[PDB]
Amino acid sequence: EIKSLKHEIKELRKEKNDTLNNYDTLEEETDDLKNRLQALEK
Amino acid sequence: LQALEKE
Repeated sequence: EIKSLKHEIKELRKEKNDTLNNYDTLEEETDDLKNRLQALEK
Repeated sequence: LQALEKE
C-alpha cells in the first residue's frame, strides 16, 4: 500500500507542477507588464 | 498600468 501512497503523492506533484506552469505563465505576463510599466514611465 | 493609462 506504500506504492499506492507514493503514486498519490506523485499525482499531487503533477498537480503542483500544473500550478507551477500557471505560475510560469503568470511570471511571463508579469515580465511583459513590467516592461510596459517601464516604457510608460520613461 | 491603469494609472499610467489613466493620466
